[PDB]
Amino acid sequence: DAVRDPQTLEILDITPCSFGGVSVITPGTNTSNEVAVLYQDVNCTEVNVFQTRAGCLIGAEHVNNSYECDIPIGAGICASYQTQSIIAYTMSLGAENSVAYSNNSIAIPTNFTIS
Amino acid sequence: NQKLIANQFNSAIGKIQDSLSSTASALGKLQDVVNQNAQALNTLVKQLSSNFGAISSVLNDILSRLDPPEAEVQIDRLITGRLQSLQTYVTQQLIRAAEIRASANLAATKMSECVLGQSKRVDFCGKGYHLMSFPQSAPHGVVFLHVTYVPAQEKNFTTAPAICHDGKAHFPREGVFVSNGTHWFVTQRNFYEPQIITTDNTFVSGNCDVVIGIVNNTVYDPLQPELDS
Amino acid sequence: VTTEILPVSMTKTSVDCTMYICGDSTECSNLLLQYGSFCTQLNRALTGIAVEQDKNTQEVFAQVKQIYKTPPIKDFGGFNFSQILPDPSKSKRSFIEDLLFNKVTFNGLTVLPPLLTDEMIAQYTSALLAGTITSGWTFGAGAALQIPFAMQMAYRFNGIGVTQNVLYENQKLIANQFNSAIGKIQDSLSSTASALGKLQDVVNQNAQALNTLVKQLSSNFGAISSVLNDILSRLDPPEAEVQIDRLITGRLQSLQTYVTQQLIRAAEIRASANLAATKMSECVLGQSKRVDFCGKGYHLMSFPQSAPHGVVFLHV
Amino acid sequence: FTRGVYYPDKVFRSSVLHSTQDLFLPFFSNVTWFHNPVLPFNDGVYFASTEKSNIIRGWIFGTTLDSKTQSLLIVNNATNVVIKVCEFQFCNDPFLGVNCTFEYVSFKNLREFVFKNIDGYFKIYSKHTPINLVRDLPQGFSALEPLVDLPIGINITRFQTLLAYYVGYLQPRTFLLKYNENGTITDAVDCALDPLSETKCTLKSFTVEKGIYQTSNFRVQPTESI
Ligand SMILES: *[C@@H]1O[C@H](CO)[C@@H](O[C@@H]2O[C@H](CO)[C@@H](O)[C@H](O)[C@H]2NC(C)=O)[C@H](O)[C@H]1NC(C)=O
Ligand SMILES: *[C@@H]1O[C@H](CO)[C@@H](O[C@@H]2O[C@H](CO)[C@@H](O)[C@H](O)[C@H]2NC(C)=O)[C@H](O)[C@H]1NC(C)=O
Ligand SMILES: *[C@@H]1O[C@H](CO)[C@@H](O[C@@H]2O[C@H](CO)[C@@H](O)[C@H](O)[C@H]2NC(C)=O)[C@H](O)[C@H]1NC(C)=O
Ligand SMILES: *[C@@H]1O[C@H](CO)[C@@H](O[C@@H]2O[C@H](CO)[C@@H](O)[C@H](O)[C@H]2NC(C)=O)[C@H](O)[C@H]1NC(C)=O
Ligand SMILES: *[C@@H]1O[C@H](CO)[C@@H](O[C@@H]2O[C@H](CO)[C@@H](O)[C@H](O)[C@H]2NC(C)=O)[C@H](O)[C@H]1NC(C)=O
Ligand SMILES: *[C@@H]1O[C@H](CO)[C@@H](O)[C@H](O)[C@H]1NC(C)=O
Ligand SMILES: *[C@@H]1O[C@H](CO)[C@@H](O)[C@H](O)[C@H]1NC(C)=O
Ligand SMILES: *[C@@H]1O[C@H](CO)[C@@H](O)[C@H](O)[C@H]1NC(C)=O
Ligand SMILES: *[C@@H]1O[C@H](CO)[C@@H](O)[C@H](O)[C@H]1NC(C)=O
Ligand SMILES: *[C@@H]1O[C@H](CO)[C@@H](O)[C@H](O)[C@H]1NC(C)=O
Ligand SMILES: *[C@@H]1O[C@H](CO)[C@@H](O)[C@H](O)[C@H]1NC(C)=O
Ligand SMILES: *[C@@H]1O[C@H](CO)[C@@H](O)[C@H](O)[C@H]1NC(C)=O
Ligand SMILES: *[C@@H]1O[C@H](CO)[C@@H](O)[C@H](O)[C@H]1NC(C)=O
Ligand SMILES: *[C@@H]1O[C@H](CO)[C@@H](O)[C@H](O)[C@H]1NC(C)=O
Repeated sequence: DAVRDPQTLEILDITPCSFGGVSVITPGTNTSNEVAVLYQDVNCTEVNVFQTRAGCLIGAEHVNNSYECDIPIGAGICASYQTQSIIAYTMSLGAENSVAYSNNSIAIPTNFTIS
Repeated sequence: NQKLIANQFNSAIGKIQDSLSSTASALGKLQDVVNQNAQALNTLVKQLSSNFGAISSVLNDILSRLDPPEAEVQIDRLITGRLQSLQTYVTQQLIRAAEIRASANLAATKMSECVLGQSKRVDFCGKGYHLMSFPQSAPHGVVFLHVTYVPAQEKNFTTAPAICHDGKAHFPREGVFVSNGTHWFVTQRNFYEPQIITTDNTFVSGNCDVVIGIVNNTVYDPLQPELDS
Repeated sequence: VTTEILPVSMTKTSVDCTMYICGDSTECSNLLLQYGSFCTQLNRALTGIAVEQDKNTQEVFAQVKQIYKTPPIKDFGGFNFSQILPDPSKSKRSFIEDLLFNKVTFNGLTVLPPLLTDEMIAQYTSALLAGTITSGWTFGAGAALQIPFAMQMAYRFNGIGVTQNVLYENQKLIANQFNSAIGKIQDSLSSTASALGKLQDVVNQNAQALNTLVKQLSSNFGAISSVLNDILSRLDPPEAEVQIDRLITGRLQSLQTYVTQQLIRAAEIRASANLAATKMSECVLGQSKRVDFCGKGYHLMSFPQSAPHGVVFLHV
Repeated sequence: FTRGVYYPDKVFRSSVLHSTQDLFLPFFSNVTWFHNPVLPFNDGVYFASTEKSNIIRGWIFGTTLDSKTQSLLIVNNATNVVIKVCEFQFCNDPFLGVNCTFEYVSFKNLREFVFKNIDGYFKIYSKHTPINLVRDLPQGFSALEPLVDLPIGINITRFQTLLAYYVGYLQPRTFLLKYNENGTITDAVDCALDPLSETKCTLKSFTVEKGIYQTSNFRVQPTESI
């Protein structure tokens, strides 16, 4: 955990060197040979760079627009290939649709389909 | 709507054929079972080529090259590695089998409740109101075609929990009161089909001073015109 | 109102089998490779579980294709849902959800984040709750069709064999009993930490599994030393390899034990996730007629709440 | 480019992707381009040459290459290939105009060779093909079959070429080799070239489906020693 320096009477902590798994985000080689690389659970200072909770993501462009998830990274972030480059975005959970609720109104279907 | 319903059904089946023909991944669940089992055996066989600390992965080379007092030691290393490999494989097969057993139990449950009957369980037999289902065979599994009723075009109606007639509070026996802006009707809950509100559609309980949101209306009595005529 | 708690997911622990056994050691790694796929398939087994854990969360919570929202005016016929609806002034979670969260707590071992973060689960439970309150079961089966809340309850009462006139005549009483019952849930969860013991237990079992795995590194397994660097510093290869081989067998065996336990435990959690998904589909989106499926009594409705590593249902 | 691949063994494989580690020329690495210097042998040599008039005749492999110890002399003189491992005395600058333990006697073109010396055996692989290119090596892929296997028992650290040609060096890298129905290698992946190649080797497929895959482990390396 820590050692005493034999020449100087001081105590030094030993912190093992940063490491983590490396994952490659691939759009699929049928469309593109471009990939983005995720260094899991590390800071980008040790490794078009985006720092996320899941690690340091390199090569993917961060986009402010939300999209449905395609290739998941983690912690709310997914990757995709769009018009072309690899991008990262916060995933959308679904379409927003407020309900027109009131105390005197009911919606009743007038037609149906069989699926 | 029998002609409409039959046509929608027939169209939907044609869509299933196109979906299955177009995308193989539709059956990814069955392909995945096949892939995992195949991988488990490829892994098991590949392990025969490992030394596991032995001088050689080949049993015959150990036996013909080393004198028995030493060959036995090298063999014990191969036996431990190969025996351990089988134990790993078997444990994985048993755990994987538990997953498949659970799936099979679910599949059996669905066939009994979804195919042989008419389930009332929501999203048990797909999204929508379950009508019926049909089983199909498949490699190492079962495929169900779930036929469901899904509400489609809809309208915004004004409503009320009850109506006031002679001060009596009338409630629908099996429906909801609606208004198109000028007239009140009673309609079945899942399909707009307005009917004249009559004593044969509603029942009386309590009065207008109790029900919150009760509105004024006229309830038709089919008997009075007959008594008068 | 009763509370039922079901675990949905495990901590996504991922283990680097090479670093675990042969941390920063070339000589050890060369020997480890003699075991073929014994190391690699363990990394694979754990990866498969981590993926499964995200699958479990999605099957339970992502049952709605749209994010529904309640109106600014809570005109729900006297029924007070503000204790289960998200608080916009804060993490967009309800009072009860905050109570639920506050009651549950370098060896090649890392933990991956879930795909859906706590605020995203909160959005899903918010959508399901908004759907349940403003459109009953139709947001489940088809489109979310607005219905007055008191009227929705009328349907729920007929669904258990009680003529809806009972609801309207006693609407004030029913709303008051409901509001009181939710308040009781807040007090029960605030006071009794053990209320969420099922979620805490999953966390504790996984913590023990990892603590055991790490402690095994201190074992000699017949070697002169549990420390790989000491063997390498003291002995020349002709013998060092023997001492290392003893550690590799013991440490590889330790991982196999760990992974097997994680896979069996994962099967248990998966079963719970499947049950949770089933209850949400049949209990929240619909109206179950299955006895004691949605607590004691005749089922009228239920509301999902998010929780650490799982889901909590309030059954009415 | 993608050349410097040879059949690692004498085993027939078909319709299969085989992962192996051996000394291969790393893909897209630099090779020294020559138009008679003494070069290092290192762990093995990738040699390639182009011809119009059969200028390159042979090679010398050894240590001192000065009648002090044993060395390999491989020369194709007019019509007959001669291989000798004698303790030869060589010229200050050997060229061709217009104690022995082993002896054997047998731009428009490209001749590729791989020379490696492992455990006393000198392995020679080669490939011949027509070309139409003056400036550089052609881009494309082929694998070199073994031709000669000499039980020399001789240490090689340096070599020289006897008279354009290219010299590269082999490294212990993993490759994924694609075998066709006829037992030949039609493609290859250098598993340490880039992150996509790493993915292909991990999945053991020349094409990969969309998704995220774990392929390796990042480790910060020590820079000093205390
Ligand atoms: C319910 O919707 C269906 C369409 O999904 C209607 O059927 C269509 O009617 C149009 C004419 O308006 C025709 O051109 C289409 O060919 C019909 N389609 C099919 C499949 O029959 C149907 O009439 C609607 N029903 C009600 C009661 O409004
Ligand atoms: C509500 O429905 C009633 C019944 O269909 C509508 O009243 C009828 O309107 C038609 C003209 O479109 C007349 O020919 C009928 O004689 C009316 N019936 C009665 C009983 O008055 C009424 O117009 C609809 N209201 C709205 C706002 O759409
Ligand atoms: C339904 O109709 C009745 C009359 O038939 C309404 O009763 C009136 O209530 C107001 C308010 O208390 C009194 O000032 C009137 O004198 C009452 N009328 C009669 C004839 O007694 C009742 O308010 C109506 N309700 C709704 C919801 O419209
Ligand atoms: C729902 O119940 C909550 C209590 O849990 C009500 O919030 C309180 O409102 C009163 C004013 O009427 C304030 O004085 C309290 O300080 C509030 N308490 C908290 C904890 O915020 C809420 O108003 C009720 N809503 C409805 C629609 O009945
Ligand atoms: C049904 O039981 C409820 C209590 O659970 C009764 O409501 C209470 O009535 C007393 C008077 O006797 C009041 O002091 C309480 O404040 C009421 N409680 C609530 C929540 O409203 C109700 O009256 C009973 N109904 C019948 C028909 O007996
Ligand atoms: C995807 O693969 C098919 C062959 O199965 C090919 O025809 C198609 O062009 C490929 N897609 C792209 C974008 O190149
Ligand atoms: C990552 O490094 C930056 C410096 O560039 C530092 O500000 C930040 O706090 C670090 N984060 C972690 C989690 O170490
Ligand atoms: C997102 O918007 C913020 C401003 O709120 C801006 O600073 C940031 O650079 C934007 N990011 C991208 C990827 O557009
Ligand atoms: C009902 O009214 C709302 C507005 O409150 C509107 O957005 C919705 O489309 C209407 N529905 C129908 C079927 O007209
Ligand atoms: C419905 O809401 C309106 C607007 O707040 C209110 O005036 C009316 O009395 C309410 N009716 C019922 C039955 O709740
Ligand atoms: C090649 O050189 C050898 C001597 O090493 C000689 O015996 C042979 O005849 C020569 N061949 C030709 C074709 O010149
Ligand atoms: C051959 O080797 C012997 C030593 O065994 C040495 O005495 C002799 O001089 C060598 N001959 C030549 C031609 O180098
Ligand atoms: C090659 O070098 C080794 C020392 O690393 C030596 O023992 C061996 O005898 C040498 N081989 C020859 C043929 O001189
Ligand atoms: C194998 O060789 C035959 C000629 O004997 C050729 O026709 C065939 O196309 C070759 N197959 C492949 C896969 O190259």
